[PDB]
Amino acid sequence: LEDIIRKALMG
Amino acid sequence: QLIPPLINLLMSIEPDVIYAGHDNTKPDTSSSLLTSLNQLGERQLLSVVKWSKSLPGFRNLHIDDQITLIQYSWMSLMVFGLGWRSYKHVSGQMLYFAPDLILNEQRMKESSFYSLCLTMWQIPQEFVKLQVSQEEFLCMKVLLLLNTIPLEGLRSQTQFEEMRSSYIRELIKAIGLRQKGVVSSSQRFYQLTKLLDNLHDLVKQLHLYCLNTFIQSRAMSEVIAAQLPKILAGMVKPLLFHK
Ligand SMILES: COC[C@]1(OC)CC[C@H]2[C@@H]3CCC4=CC(=O)CCC4=C3[C@@H](c3ccc(/C=N/O)cc3)C[C@@]21C
Repeated sequence: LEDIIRKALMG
Repeated sequence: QLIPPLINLLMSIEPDVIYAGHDNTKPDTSSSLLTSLNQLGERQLLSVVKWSKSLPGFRNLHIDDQITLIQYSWMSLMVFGLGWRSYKHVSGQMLYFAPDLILNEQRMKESSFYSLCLTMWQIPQEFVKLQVSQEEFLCMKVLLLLNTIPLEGLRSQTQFEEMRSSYIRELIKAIGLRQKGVVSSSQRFYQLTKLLDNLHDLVKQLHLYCLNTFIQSRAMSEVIAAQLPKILAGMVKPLLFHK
């Protein structure tokens, strides 16, 4: 999920 | 002049109701419940990441710490919210995942993961017993996000410790709203933090169940290598309030 919780933070 | 400003901001940044998009007009099946939990699960995660972006102090932490903290605690955050909704909407008598995904005792027993339902059911029952307030809950939930860090710590370690210290002070204000006495409010603080300390154990139970559920879906060594640090002791560092 590290990629999901990462694209979400930077939006 | 009744509720503290920060506790009120937490309530206002509280994400809206999230639906699982489950169809309750069809007989349940092991897969349709698992399919719905995963759909709802992913939505709630985007919800957590977003909620965090409005949390005083969070964005000021290094981006790598924000990711780490979300990774380390999304399971506990979600199971904590589950408990809260179960506790207030149905008196902790059933698991209130979403308005369209509620599982009572019967539906639990006949859901593919009954033993996992009892484990998660523990949190709502505690809430009932302790009669947890909304102000207390909100402060407790922030602490869950700040309850686990890497063994080596965080890049913004000092900034992080100061954020956690504030929400700890905020939890005490929340307790002070009803528990006026020095000994009483002191005793409740212990009860609420002891509870949070207990989630470290329950949480790995959930990650383990998550992994096994995955193993059974397809019937691999690399997938199990990245999950063990979430179900096993000695890889991350839990911040306990009590020795
Ligand atoms: C049958 O269970 C399968 C699980 O694991 C197979 C193991 C534990 C579940 C989570 C328990 C906490 C929770 C609270 C909610 O508010 C609804 C969803 C939820 C869970 C589910 C879940 C699915 C996906 C995600 C995130 N996706 O990006 C998060 C939570 C399913 C698991 C993890």
